[PDB]
Amino acid sequence: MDPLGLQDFDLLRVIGRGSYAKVLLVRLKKTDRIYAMKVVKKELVNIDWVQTEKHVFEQASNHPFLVGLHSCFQTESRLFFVIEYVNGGDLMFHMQRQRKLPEEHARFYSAEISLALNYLHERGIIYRDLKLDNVLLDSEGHIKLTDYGMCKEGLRPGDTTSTFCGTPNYIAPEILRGEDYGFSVDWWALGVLMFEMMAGRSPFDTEDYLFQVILEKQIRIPRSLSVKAASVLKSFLNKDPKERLGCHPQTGFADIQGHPFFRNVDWDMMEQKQVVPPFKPNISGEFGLDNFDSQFTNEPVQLTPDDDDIVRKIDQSEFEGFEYINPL
Ligand SMILES: Nc1ncnc2c1ncn2[C@@H]1O[C@H](COP(=O)(O)OP(=O)(O)OP(=O)(O)O)[C@@H](O)[C@H]1O
Repeated sequence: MDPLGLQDFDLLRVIGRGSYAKVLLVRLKKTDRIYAMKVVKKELVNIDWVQTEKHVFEQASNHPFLVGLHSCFQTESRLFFVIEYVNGGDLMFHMQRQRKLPEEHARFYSAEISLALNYLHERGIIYRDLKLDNVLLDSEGHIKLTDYGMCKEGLRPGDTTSTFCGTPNYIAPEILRGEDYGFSVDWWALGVLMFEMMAGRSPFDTEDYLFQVILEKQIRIPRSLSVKAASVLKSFLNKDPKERLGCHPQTGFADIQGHPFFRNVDWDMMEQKQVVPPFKPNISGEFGLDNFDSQFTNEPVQLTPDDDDIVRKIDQSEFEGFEYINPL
């Protein structure tokens, strides 16, 4: 009946690695439930990467299309975030096989993404890293936004922020112009993503040049796309934030829903997960491990032994209060 620690988990598999986290599939023994667990060595964060992740995960959790936080704990060397295991692959891989999605399919995904982004936004958070490989699919085919490492988390009314970041292909013109910006940059990114889903290529097709393309060149809509598909791509991919779909100060989200491209969507049904996804993820392997790279799943299921020369220099006071258990 004590607060959670490593001791309470079976390590099942290594499933992922990013710049910060080693990501493992784990099982909470006493409940037999499985989770992903992000393992971040303290030597990486000895700054407030930590608080932002923790808050975003929290502010999220229990929303249908965002990866939620089960619990956080620490050891002497590491932080651990225990989170929902999402095992249906990701839009990236999915675009590779499909090459190009039907407009109906892209509508479904962009609806679920839109709901997720709006929800984030109404809690003062700019996602800032929407891209195909940050849209996971759960086992049933519903999306979940992942990777909150880029998020900004404290935007009150209009209020703005300033940091140049994001993934090159998805970076809004505001940011590229070095403007102050709000939520607008997420809707731009959704435009790029939707274009990718329906056209099967980036709308931008040297990183210095890419930024020149984004800023100064007209976007070519592929001729085979419906009028509604063209309209919505043109609206989200407006270079002017003020004029961009979803970006109007008070009715942003309302406009998105009211856009003809979306006329078929029952938003309340979508938000409740009562729309049947257009695609059912294949779940092969134990716990669907086959949807993860084998370079990860073939790793030994362990944490790398600590190194005292490093571990002794960690200021442990920096992580007081890290511990968390969700309140559901
Ligand atoms: N909730 C999850 N369920 C299943 N797999 C996940 C989950 N979160 C992350 N992964 C796997 O782990 C990989 C690395 O996670 P992520 O990209 O979030 O790492 P990070 O180090 O936190 O972020 P960054 O690399 O952006 O700094 C993901 O691409 C994904 O394959």
